[PDB]
Amino acid sequence: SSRKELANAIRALSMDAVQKAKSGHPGAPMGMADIAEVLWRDFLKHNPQNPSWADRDRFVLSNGHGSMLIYSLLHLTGYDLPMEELKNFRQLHSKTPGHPEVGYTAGVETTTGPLGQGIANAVGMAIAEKTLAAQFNRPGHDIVDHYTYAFMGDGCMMEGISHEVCSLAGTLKLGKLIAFYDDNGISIDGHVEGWFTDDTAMRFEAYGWHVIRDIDGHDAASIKRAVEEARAVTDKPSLLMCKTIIGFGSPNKAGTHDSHGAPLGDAEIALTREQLGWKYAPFEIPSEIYAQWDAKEAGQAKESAWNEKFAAYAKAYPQEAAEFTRRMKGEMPSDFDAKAKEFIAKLQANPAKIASRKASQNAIEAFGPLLPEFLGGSADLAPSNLTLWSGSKAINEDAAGNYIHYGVREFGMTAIANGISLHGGFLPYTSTFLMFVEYARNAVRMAALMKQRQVMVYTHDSIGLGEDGPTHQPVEQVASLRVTPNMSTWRPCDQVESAVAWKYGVERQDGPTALILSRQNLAQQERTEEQLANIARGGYVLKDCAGQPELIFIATGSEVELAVAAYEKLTAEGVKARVVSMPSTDAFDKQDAAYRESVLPKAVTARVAVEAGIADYWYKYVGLNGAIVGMTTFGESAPAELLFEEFGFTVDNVVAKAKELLH
Amino acid sequence: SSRKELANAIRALSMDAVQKAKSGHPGAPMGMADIAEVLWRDFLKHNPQNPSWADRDRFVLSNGHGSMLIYSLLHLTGYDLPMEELKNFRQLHSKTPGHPEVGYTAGVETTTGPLGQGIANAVGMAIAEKTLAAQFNRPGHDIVDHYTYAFMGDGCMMEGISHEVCSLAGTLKLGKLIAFYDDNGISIDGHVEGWFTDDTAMRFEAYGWHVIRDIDGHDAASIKRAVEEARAVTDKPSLLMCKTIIGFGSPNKAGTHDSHGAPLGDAEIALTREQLGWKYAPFEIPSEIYAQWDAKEAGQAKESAWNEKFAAYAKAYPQEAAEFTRRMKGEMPSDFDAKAKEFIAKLQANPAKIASRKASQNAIEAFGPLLPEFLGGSADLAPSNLTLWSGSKAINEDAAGNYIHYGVREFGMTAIANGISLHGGFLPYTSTFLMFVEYARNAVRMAALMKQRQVMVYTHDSIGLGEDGPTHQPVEQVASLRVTPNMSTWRPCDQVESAVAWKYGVERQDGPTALILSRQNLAQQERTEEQLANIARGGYVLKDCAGQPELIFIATGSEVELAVAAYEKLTAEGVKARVVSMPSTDAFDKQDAAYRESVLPKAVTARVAVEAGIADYWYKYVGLNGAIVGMTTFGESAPAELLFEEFGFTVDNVVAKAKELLHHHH
Ligand SMILES: Cc1ncc(C[n+]2csc(CCOP(=O)(O)OP(=O)(O)O)c2C)c(N)n1
Ligand SMILES: Cc1ncc(C[n+]2csc(CCOP(=O)(O)OP(=O)(O)O)c2C)c(N)n1
Ligand SMILES: O=C[C@H](O)[C@H](O)[C@H](O)COP(=O)(O)O
Ligand SMILES: O=P(O)(O)OC[C@H]1O[C@@H](O)[C@H](O)[C@@H]1O
Ligand SMILES: [Ca+2]
Ligand SMILES: [Ca+2]
Repeated sequence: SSRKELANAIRALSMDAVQKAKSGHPGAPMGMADIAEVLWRDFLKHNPQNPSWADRDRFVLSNGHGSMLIYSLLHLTGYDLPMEELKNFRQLHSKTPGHPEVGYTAGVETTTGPLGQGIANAVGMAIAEKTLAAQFNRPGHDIVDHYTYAFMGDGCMMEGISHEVCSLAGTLKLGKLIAFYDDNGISIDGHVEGWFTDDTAMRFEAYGWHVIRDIDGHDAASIKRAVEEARAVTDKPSLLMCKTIIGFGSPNKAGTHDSHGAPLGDAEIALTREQLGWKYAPFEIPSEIYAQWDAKEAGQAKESAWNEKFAAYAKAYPQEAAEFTRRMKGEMPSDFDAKAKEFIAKLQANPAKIASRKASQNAIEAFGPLLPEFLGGSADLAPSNLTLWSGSKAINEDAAGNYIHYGVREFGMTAIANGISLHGGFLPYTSTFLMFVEYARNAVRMAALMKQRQVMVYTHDSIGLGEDGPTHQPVEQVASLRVTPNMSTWRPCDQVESAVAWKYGVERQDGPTALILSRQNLAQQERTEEQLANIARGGYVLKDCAGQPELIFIATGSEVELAVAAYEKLTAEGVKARVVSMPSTDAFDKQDAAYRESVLPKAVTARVAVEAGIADYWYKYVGLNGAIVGMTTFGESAPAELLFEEFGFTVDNVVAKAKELLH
Repeated sequence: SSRKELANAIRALSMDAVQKAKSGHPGAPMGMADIAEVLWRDFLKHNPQNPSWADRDRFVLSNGHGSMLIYSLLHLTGYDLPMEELKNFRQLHSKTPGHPEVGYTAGVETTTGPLGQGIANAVGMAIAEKTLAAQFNRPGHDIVDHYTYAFMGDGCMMEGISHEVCSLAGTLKLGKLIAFYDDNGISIDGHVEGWFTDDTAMRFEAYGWHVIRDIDGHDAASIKRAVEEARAVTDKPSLLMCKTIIGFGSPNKAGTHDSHGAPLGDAEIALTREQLGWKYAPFEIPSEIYAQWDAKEAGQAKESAWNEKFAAYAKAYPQEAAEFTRRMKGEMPSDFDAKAKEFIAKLQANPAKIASRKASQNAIEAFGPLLPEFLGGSADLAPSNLTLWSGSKAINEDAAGNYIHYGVREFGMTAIANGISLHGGFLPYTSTFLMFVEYARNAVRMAALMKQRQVMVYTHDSIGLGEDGPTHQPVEQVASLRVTPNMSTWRPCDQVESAVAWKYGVERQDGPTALILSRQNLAQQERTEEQLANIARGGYVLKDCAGQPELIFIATGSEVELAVAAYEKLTAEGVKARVVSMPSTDAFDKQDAAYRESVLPKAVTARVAVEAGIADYWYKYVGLNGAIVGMTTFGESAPAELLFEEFGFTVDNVVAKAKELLHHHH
C-alpha cells in the first residue's frame, strides 16, 4: 500500500472511534497521521511484544487530546490493544481512556491531557537516557542507546512549562530528543494569530535547539528527510516545524477549530472517506495494511539483539549489569532497609536540634552511597533546600552524575522528574520552598495519578521561615497535599522523623512523597523502641497518661515541641493528657483500626490540633468538639519567634484552648 | 552630586537596612541602583504626594527580593515612607516587609516575591492602559497616557510564566511596556551558565519585542539612551538587556552569589563605603541629596497639568468623565444592585435546567451592558467556558474592546488579571477548566493576598464532565480554594445560585471570587423569598422538617439535586430530615454564630455531606459522627452518568448511607 493509505488507516480509526464514542478529538490524529506513519514505520525502535524493553525508544504524545492517534498506532503495530478496545474508546474501564494513561494500556509511556507536561516528561526521559548511558555504557558495550520522540501542538507551545523544560533541554545538549511541532494554526478559540504569534523556530534556536523549518507535514519524503537531519545532529535537541492541516481529509472541517474537539458527524465522515479514497467500513482494516504496519517481527529481532548485547555486557561487567537490572526494575538494594534502620536508630540515640531541612540533607548523605539510582536536584535553591550531599555530581558537569541544577523552574522540574521516574533506572528527588509547590502543583498531582516514585523536598514550611513574609510562608499548601489522592505527605518534628520520612519516600513503589521541612531548628524528642518503630505508622503516641486520656494534643513538625510543653503544664495540674505526633496523616490513615484507636481513642473527643498551617484541615481529626491552634490568615514579614507569638503558637494559648475544652 | 553618587544613596540605604534587619537581599538593589536612578529621576511620571494619581506611570519590581531598591526609591523621592520605616525593614507591622506589598506602603503597585509574577502584573497594567486609552481618549483629550516599567532578573526569565506573558505582550504590541533585565550572570546556585543558557535577546525577539542588547547597567548615559530608544518604539514592548554586577560596590562580594540573599556583614559594608566613596553613616542622607532625589515639586506640577486636562475632558465629555472616575475608583453603577436583584428574581420565577457554565454566560450577558468595566477572557476555552456575551469584543481586534483571548496560558492569564485589577478602571474575569486552576494556583493565591477583585470562572467542575477523564476531572481542587485565606469560592446548584454568586463576585471589592461551574445541566430548586435572599449567606436551609431534624444533608453544586431526592425518600418514610445548600463555605463561615446555629444546629450530629469532590474536606461540617458521600480517588474516563453511578452518586446510595448513619446513631 502507499504511505498515504497506511497513514489514512490512522485517520479512519480515529474519526470512527471518536464517532462511535460521540466524544473526542479527531483533528490532531488526522493532522499528524502522515508524520506518525514515517516516525513509527521508519525510525521508532520498539517491540510490541514487550513494551517494557529497557532500551526501547520512548514516544510521548504531549498533545494528548489526540489520544486516538496513539491508540491507532499501538493497535496497528501489534501491541496488545485489540479492535474491541478501540470500539470502547472513552468507555468505562476500557484500555482506551479519553486521554492516554500509563499503566494499563500497553505501550503508553506517560499520562497526558494537561498541555505542556508531555514535552516536560520527554525532556525527563531524554535526561534519563543520557545519564544512564554515561553511567552504564563501557567501551564496546553501549547497552543504553535510545531516542525520545515527542509530538506537541500550539497548546503545549503556549504553556509556560514548555519554556522551562525546552530551555533546560538546550543547556543539557539532549541530542537524542526530537520533537515534532504540529504547526496547524488552529486552537479552540479559532485561528491562533489572535493570541499566539511567536516565531517559534527563533524561540527554539534561542534555547540552543536545532530547528527544521517549513516541513510539509503531509509529505512522507519531507518528513523522513527532516527526521534524518534531526538524528544526524547529536549535540542539540531538535524541533521539527511540521506544517499540517487539522482534520486533514475532511472537506468541510479540515483547517477549522470545528475538527479539534468533537465528532465530525456521520455525513462528514462519509465525505472524508470519499476525499481520502478510504474504502473500508468502520473498524475494518485489510490484511495488507496490518502486514505493513505490524512491528512484532522487527521488534522481537531488535530486542533479541539487545538481549545478546546485554548478556555480553553482563559477562564483562557483572556487578554493573546486576545494578542495571535492579535499577530498571525500580527494586531497592536488599540491605537498604537494615542500613536505613541503623541510621534512624543512631539518630534517636544521638540527639541533635537541627532544622528538618538539615535533617533531610543528612538523610540524603546517609542514603547516597546506598542508592546510586538517585537523580536529585533543586530549582536554584541547593544551598537553601540543602539538596547536595558529599557525593553529588551535577550532570551539566559530568554526564554520569546524579544531580540536576534545575534553575528557577519548579513546574518543569517536577514534570521532568515524572519523566525520569517513568523511564526507569532512577529515583528522582526534587526541591523548592514549599510555597512554590503551587507553581508545580499539577505536576505533583500527575506524579500521584501516574503512581510514580519521586521524593519532593519542600523546605521553609511555615511562618517559621520568618522575614521573607506572606508571599513565601506556607499556610494552606500542606492541607492541599494531604487531600491529594495517592499523595504521601510527611511533616517530621525532628531529625529522627525526618530520616523515617525519607526512608518511607524512597521505599514507596506506587506514588510520590512530599517532605515538609523547616528552615528553623527543631528539638529532638525522646522515644522508646516502640515509639521509634511507630514513626513509620504516620501517627503515634509520643507522650501519654495512665488510663483513658481526658485531653489529646495532635501536633506535627515544628509544633510538636509546643504541644509537649502544653502537655507538661497540664500534666503537672493533674490532667490526663496525651501528645500524638502525626508526621503523616496518609500513613496513619492506612493503619489498621486497632492501631488508630490506640492513638486517637474514639471516646476521647477533647482533641487539640497544633500546626502552623491552615486550621480547617484539622476537623478531620478533632471533629466538632475539639480545638485547633492553627493559622487562619496569611503570614507577616517579621522574625520567626515574633511570628509564632503573634499567631498564637505559645504555651499559654495552647493551654488556654485546651482548658476551654475540658469544661 | 554626580549620578553615581545619587545612585549610591540607594546602595547605602539598601545594604544598611539589610544589615540592621540581619536579613534580606542587598545584591539586586546594589546591582540595579544606576538603572533605577536614571529611570526614576529622568523618566518616571509620578507624584509622591498622590500615589493613586490615575494617569501615573506604573513601576513593577518583578525581582521583588530586592525590596530595599523600591523602599530606597520611595523614600528618596518623597513618598510617605519615613527613614524610621527603613530602619524597621523586615520587622512586624512595618511599612517595609521583606518583599514589597501593595496596600500599606505608599507607592508600591503590586506584591512581588513569587518570581515571574511581577512581569505578568506589568503586562496586565500595560494592557489596562492601552485598553483604557482606547475606550476613553477623544480627539484633543488624551486623558490616558502612561508607561509601565518593570525590573526583572534571571529568576523571572527562567520561570515559565515569563514565556506566557511576554509572548502575549508581543501579540498585543504593548508599545508602552518597557522591561529592564538585570543581566548579572548570578543566581542562588551560582554562575547561571550551568542551568540557564538562553539567548534571551533572541527569545524576546521571537516574541515580537524590541530588544536593546549589551547596555552597560552601570553607566547612566548608556541607560538613558536605551530608555529613549524604547520610548521611540511605539508598536512593540521593549526589553533592555542591562549588564550589571550583583552587589556592585562590595569588593569581596560583588559578582558573587554571596551578595544575593544575606547581609553583606559590617566589615564588608565598611569596605563598600570606601569603594563607593559614600561617606554618610547608616540611614543618613544629606539635605543636598534629598534636594536632587525629591519628586514632590515635579510630581505636583505633572498631576496638576493632568487635572486641568481632565477638567477640560469633563467639560467636553461629562458622561465619559463620570464613568472614568467611577471606574478608576472601582465603584459600582448606582443601579447595579437593583438590576442584578431583578435578574436573580426573574431566574427564580422562571426555572431552567441548564449547566451552571451556561448560567454563568447568562449572568455575563445580563451584567455586560451594566458593567462597561468588564475586561474578561478565557485561556483558549471561550466556547467551552462560555465567557463570550453578545457585547464581547476582543482587544486584539479593537483596542477599545472588553475581551482577551489569553491563549493556553492559565498562570499568565491570572497574574495578568491581577495587574488589570491593580491598575484600576476594570473588573477582570478569567476562565479555564477548574483542573487547570492548578497551573495558575499561586496567581490565584496572590489575588487573595493582594485583596483584589477578580471573578474566576472555573467550569467542568467534577466527574460530571465525563469522558475527558481523570487528568481533567477535579476532585481536590475546590477544597484547595476553600482553605485559601481571603478566597471566596461558590459552587452554585442551579442558575439562580449562579447569578447570586456572580453578583457577589462583582460586588466583592476586597478579594477574588471563584465560581465552580458544571458542564452538565443542573435542576432548579424551589425557593421562598427568604431562601432566595439566603443564598448570599453561603449556606442556608433549602428543605426542612417540623421539630429537630434527625438527619441533615449538606450539599453543593450538582449534588443538591441528589440530596433533595434523598431527603424526599427519607421524608416519605417518616424520617425527620433537612437539606442545607452550601454554595459558599467562606460566606457561610463569615455569618454570625446565631445564623450558623440556625442552619447547622449543634444538637444535630447526624450530618451527611454530598459533593462530587474530595471527602476529607467535609469533616469541617460533618464532624466525626456523620457521613460523607464524596470522592476519595481520581476519576475515570467514561460518560458522566456512568461515573456518578460508579462513584456512589445515586439516590439509593445516599439514602443507604444516611440510613446506615442513623442505624449507627441509634
Ligand atoms: C493545561 C491545559 N489547559 C487547557 C486544556 C484544554 N485544551 C486542550 S487542547 C487546547 C488548545 C488547542 O491546542 P492544540 O494542541 O493546538 O490542539 P490541536 O491543534 O491538536 O487540535 C486546550 C485549551 C488542556 N488540556 N490542558
Ligand atoms: C517562584 C519562586 N521560586 C523561587 C524563589 C526563591 N528565589 C528568590 S531569587 C531566586 C533566584 C535568583 O534570581 P535572580 O532574579 O537572578 O536574583 P538576583 O540576581 O537579583 O540576586 C530564587 C530561586 C522565589 N522567590 N520565587
Ligand atoms: O481539553 C479540552 C478539550 O478540547 C475538550 O475536551 C473539548 O473541546 C470538549 O469541550 P466541551 O466539554 O465544552 O464539550
Ligand atoms: O537563609 P535561607 O532561608 O536559606 O535563604 C535566604 C534567602 O536567600 C535565598 O535562599 C533566597 O533568596 C531566600 O529568600
Ligand atoms: Ca493547534
Ligand atoms: Ca541574577
